[PDB]
Amino acid sequence: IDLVKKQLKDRLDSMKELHKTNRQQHEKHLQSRVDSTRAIERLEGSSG
Amino acid sequence: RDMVVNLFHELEKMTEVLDHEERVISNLSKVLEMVEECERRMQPDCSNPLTLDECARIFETLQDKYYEEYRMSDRVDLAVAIVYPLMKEYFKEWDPLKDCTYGTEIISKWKSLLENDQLLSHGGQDLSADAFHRLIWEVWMPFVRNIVTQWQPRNCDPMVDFLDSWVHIIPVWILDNILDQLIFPKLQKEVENWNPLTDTVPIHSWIHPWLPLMQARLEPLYSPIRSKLSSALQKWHPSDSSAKLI
Repeated sequence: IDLVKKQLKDRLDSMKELHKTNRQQHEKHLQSRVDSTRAIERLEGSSG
Repeated sequence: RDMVVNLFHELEKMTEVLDHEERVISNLSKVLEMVEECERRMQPDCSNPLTLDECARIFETLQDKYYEEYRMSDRVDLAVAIVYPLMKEYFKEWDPLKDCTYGTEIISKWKSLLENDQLLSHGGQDLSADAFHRLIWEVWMPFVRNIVTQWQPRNCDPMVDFLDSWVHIIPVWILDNILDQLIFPKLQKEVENWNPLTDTVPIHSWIHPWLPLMQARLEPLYSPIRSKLSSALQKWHPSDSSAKLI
């Protein structure tokens, strides 16, 4: 039973690590938009 | 803006993949719990032994939702460890000549749960990499071997009903071995014991039910039958219509 049970333990934690990575990339991509959003508002205000 | 637009849709893409991965994390946590529950219950140390009806439910749940786990792992080995001891106990008291239908539904249920999708049509001798072919060979076949030695072909009906009810369920490779090596020498042997002039039970009543399953394979046996009937016809007279009926 332990042969399949081994793979199931490792895969579950690995998916969490993949989930964690996607979670961190979500935070970094959010930050990138914020600095760009500021430039949009600054350009828009100056355009008027 | 296009940078913000591309990142936003990409951010939604990360949420559609965060939500999906999290679901499998909750799902696989149950998968690990189910296998650990099974491993615990299969021990003598547990006073809640895993019933075979519950083991099917576990395998049904693992196949339907959790499917990817079977495709990657050793679905054969999981069956060999879990399903094979329990199936041995379930057939331990089974007498196929008295109850031909016992276990037919269950193994057909297990057929959907254990036989690999490429292999249900072939039914070949995959003792290496199929969970069902080695199931029937190791668990179901030992009981059949014993009974065939005890079986009397004059009472073919419980054995015909047994093989016909299981023909759609068992691997094709197992069927050919039974018919050629086990059934065929005994059918000859019973004809060797049967005597047309003294036996009250007509030979067609117990050879003809084998016509669907065996067809061409019965051809060598007809010569002994013809030869004994030839001996029976020696004292027969054309007024006796019973020979025509037989």
